[PDB]
Amino acid sequence: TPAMAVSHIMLESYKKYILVSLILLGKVQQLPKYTSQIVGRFIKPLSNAYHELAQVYSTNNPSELRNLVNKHSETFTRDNNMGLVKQCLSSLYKKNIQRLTKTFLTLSLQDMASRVQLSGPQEAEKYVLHMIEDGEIFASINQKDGMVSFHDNPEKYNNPAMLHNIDQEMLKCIELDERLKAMDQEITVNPQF
Amino acid sequence: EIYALEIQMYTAQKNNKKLKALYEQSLHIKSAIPHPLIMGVIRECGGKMHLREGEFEKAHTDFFEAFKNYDESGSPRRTTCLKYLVLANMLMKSGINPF
Amino acid sequence: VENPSLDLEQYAASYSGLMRIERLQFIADHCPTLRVEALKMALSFVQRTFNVDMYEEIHRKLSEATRELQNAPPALDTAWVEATRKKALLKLEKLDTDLKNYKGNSIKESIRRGHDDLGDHYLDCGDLSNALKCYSRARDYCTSAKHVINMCLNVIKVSVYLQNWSHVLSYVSKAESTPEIAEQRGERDSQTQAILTKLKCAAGLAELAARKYKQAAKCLLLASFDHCDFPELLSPSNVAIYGGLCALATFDRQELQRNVISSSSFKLFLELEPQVRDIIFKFYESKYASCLKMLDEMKDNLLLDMYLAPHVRTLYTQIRNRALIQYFSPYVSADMHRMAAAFNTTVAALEDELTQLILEGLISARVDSHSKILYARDVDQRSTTFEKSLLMGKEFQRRAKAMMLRAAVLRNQIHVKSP
Repeated sequence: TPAMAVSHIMLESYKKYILVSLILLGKVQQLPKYTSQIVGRFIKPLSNAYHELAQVYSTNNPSELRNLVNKHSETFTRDNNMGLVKQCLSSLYKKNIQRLTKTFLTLSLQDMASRVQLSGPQEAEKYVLHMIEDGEIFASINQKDGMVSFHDNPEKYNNPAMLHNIDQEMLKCIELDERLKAMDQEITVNPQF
Repeated sequence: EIYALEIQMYTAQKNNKKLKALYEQSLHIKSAIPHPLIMGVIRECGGKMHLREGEFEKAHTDFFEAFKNYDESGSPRRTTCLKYLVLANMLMKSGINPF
Repeated sequence: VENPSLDLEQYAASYSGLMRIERLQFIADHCPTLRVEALKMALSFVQRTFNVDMYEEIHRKLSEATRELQNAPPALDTAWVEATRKKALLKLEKLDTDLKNYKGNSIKESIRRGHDDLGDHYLDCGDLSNALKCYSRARDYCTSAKHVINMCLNVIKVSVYLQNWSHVLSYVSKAESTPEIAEQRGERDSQTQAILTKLKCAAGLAELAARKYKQAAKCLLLASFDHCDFPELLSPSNVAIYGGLCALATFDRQELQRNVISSSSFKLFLELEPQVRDIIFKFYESKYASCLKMLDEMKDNLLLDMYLAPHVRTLYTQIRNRALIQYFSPYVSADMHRMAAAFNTTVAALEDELTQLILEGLISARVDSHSKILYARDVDQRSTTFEKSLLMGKEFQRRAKAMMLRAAVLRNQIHVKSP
């Protein structure tokens, strides 16, 4: 939104933007170049704790993020967004478990507890099971041997499901283009410059 | 002739670096010279040297011209030079047509 | 930092001047136990060419070393220092007189030669800045290309001691471009005075100090053995060490085969240092156990080198990583125990190293830590193309919705007012 003065609605939405981007994505999503100057000049250094949170999030260290959450806890509770930062901590743990898929195929639960910093294979099994159920990871659990088997193969792109998905996505692009045709026509009718 | 004797000494002394330098220096005197056996003697070493370094095509050409000079003069180096020519034909990967 | 395999006598015999002084001081500063012999040799050579400061530094360090040697279970010659100071000052006055005489006579050859002798004596005394100023002023009194080449070589010589590698490279390219692009052909059937070799060695050391190991090796590999002695910069044995390690670290298999192994020019250098030659050959023959064994055997001895040491961490890490890639390149499924045994490390340490190598490096594999097997990963072309295309379409749609609303707010003039 174009702005000459800074509003509290923009500050709170920016803080919650950083939090949600840390939950949804592995990092903070870049805001467009057309964002107001006051955002980068005033809003950015006012919500310093949130960029400090993203700075600690980038190191992939949970204990340090925990220390930073305990450090500015009063500021996070003051903004009434304490909970989303706990979801950021949990998403950092999830991100650390997700990073294991890129390097490992069959990994021990104790090794996962040691690498992700969870203490005990029990918590590693809990996290993996939750992540499979929520569709966040593509893995399997072997209790007998105490192993986690990463598959990483959701689809081969031969289902009709993809045919219907592509048809729906294409219909969304067609809808968008028809809307753009209507806007372009509306402008063509208006006086010249 | 002097360079041929120097090369003959360093062939028994087994000093490769020197033989490379001597052969590369002998190639300059070959431009304006008569037609003796010496021209084909240095080439034999020039062939062996090229096998020591790894250049099998240059060794093959050297052993071919040396064999021609040894054919014009005579045995016993002719048969051995022909053996080194076949060895260079095989090592070149692949000449497979010496005779 | 301890290694008794170093031969201080031959190492000191190979170099000369401030290079000999700074290298002996480097061995003395970085390596104890051998500090005594390094200080004795340094003092003996510091007395030559006449130098005061270096004598005071070495005498202070030899006295602290003798105190430590007496704590475990030469006297200050001020007369010679003052005599040296008097001799150096009087010789500088003689050189100033002759320089002013040739400047008064106005002869290009005489003034240029005067500045060269001046600079040599400034280098002998121990003036690091003034020695460059002499050749800097000598620049203007040049006519033929040869005078500029000699001057550039002197500028480069001083700039090495001053650590101005950008100026070294600039004057190297200058001295390469001035004589009609290195005499075009090559002075007909090679030249007796190998200048190109000195230029490639100086540029090689300059590229090495700038941490550009590929270009440093590319320059060092082109240097011919016919130059032989050069103690003002680097010895041929060290040319083989520097060039060999840099080429092994940066060059790939095809590049090592064509530019290092089949290279006849560098072969002689490889004959001087057999250890480096064995390391390169064992790296190419896939004998990584003996390669790392010889490399770790060299490590502590190469750690004492003046210019090579600040890169010893990078080079070794670059080599090891490359070796790990070259080892896994022909495999679809490799045993981690044989790999750990081939790389002289433990299975868990190899697992950590490989995890780091997959996360950033050229290794495209998955670690099966249960059975201790490294499986090569084959990217499903179709699924990856579809995935990134579908995600691009989604990102495109979100950018379209965003700009649709941007068009709406700019149309309706919706904005936050300042007051």
